[PDB]
Amino acid sequence: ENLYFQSMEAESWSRIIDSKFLKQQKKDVVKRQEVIYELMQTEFHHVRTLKIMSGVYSQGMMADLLFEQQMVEKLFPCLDELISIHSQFFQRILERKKESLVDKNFLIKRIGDVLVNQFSGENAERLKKTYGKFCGQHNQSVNYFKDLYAKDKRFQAFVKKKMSSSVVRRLGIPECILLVTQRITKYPVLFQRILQCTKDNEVEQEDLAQSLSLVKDVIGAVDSKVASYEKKVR
Repeated sequence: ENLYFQSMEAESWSRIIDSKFLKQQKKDVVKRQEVIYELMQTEFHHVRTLKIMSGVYSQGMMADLLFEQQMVEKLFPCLDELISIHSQFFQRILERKKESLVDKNFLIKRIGDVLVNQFSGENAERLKKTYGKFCGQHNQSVNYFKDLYAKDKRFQAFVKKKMSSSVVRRLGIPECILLVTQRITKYPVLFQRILQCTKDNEVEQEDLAQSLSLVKDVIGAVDSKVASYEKKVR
């Protein structure tokens, strides 16, 4: 789905965190809705970061500097895939908000099934391969970027032009790569905060516990892949 539409759905969600409707629910509900918000908002930022990497930097290198498709895969491996995964994950979350209206005021009573789906079966396998690759090529790409900046004056001009743009916050390529690398390790924390906020709901508590166990398996797999890559690079 479209990024502006995604941002409007996010901005809409956040209006309800500030609302009097929410602030006048029970403390445990306010806290639970506040943590589920955090998961959504940070997933939106992740998707935004990825699409800036792709639409601004990656597309710009090919269009302006005549980089090949392969030189860009060196800097940003599996970027198209990541964008697909996280936009879709982000959609599922919004789709859940849309069916959680009350009596425009909503209250997410159930998000565990969405998380379990995302981190099991072939979705989990896609994340493992995707991040294992991105997180493995991680340090080579940052060095490759820094190598290019110091050497190629045309890339140097390109980067300064981009950082000045209103589109990129002041997101440098190194920062982008670093943010994307971290992301997968954020989920256990966000998921576990939702779980400990969830009271008197058995289905949800079970699914959240499951998703938390599941995302740790993915992280493990990614860490094995990264370790092996680095050993091979030497």
